[PDB]
Amino acid sequence: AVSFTLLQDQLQSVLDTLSEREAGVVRLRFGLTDGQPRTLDEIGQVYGVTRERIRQIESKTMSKLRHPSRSQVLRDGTPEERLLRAIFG
Amino acid sequence: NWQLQGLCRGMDSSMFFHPDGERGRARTQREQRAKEMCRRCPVIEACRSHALEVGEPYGVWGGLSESERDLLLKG
DNA sequence: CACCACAACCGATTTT
DNA sequence: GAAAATCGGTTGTGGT
Ligand code: SF4
Ligand SMILES: C[As](C)(=O)[O-]
Repeated sequence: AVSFTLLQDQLQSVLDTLSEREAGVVRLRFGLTDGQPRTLDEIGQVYGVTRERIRQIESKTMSKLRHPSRSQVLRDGTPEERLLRAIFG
Repeated sequence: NWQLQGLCRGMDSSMFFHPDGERGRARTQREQRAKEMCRRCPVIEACRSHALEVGEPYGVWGGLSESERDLLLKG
């Protein structure tokens, strides 16, 4: 099963409807940018905010991805599985 | 599984989450539009108990604003 | 229209 | 796992 391509496709897809900042944070946290997860402090540095504000933004984003309005990826080692399991975990 | 029947299944989060910074009249009317959808929604009850069981920090869920839920759970 | 000046307000963000 | 404290952008009013 190489359905991992199309999971990326539709995940790029759902990320594209968060805000810029919400997408950047999920991207930095899971390393969907250069394949290297960043800590909540490194993300704070990027955005000029504290780690605690990063955690609030992350939380909102998790709320948005698990809302019924746009969570059509509940069809089931790697960052994109990390992010998936972090949404339904 | 109960998500598949939500009335908001296609239109995305525009309606149920507030953009950064939204305050005043825009904020309350976004909330109202969302609630008006939920009231018609065949899975409101499963949506509501889900949001309260797990304590969804953001969005309108099950007909409840964020701060309504915050008020129903505290303590 | 612009600018300014504030005050109240309350979401964003920082601090416990 | 937060909750409370404080900051600062916005909104509305009223001026030049
Ligand atoms: S209750 Fe509201 S939010 Fe929950 S599914 Fe129905 S319409 Fe969507
Ligand atoms: C003033 As800042 C954007 O570093 O929180």
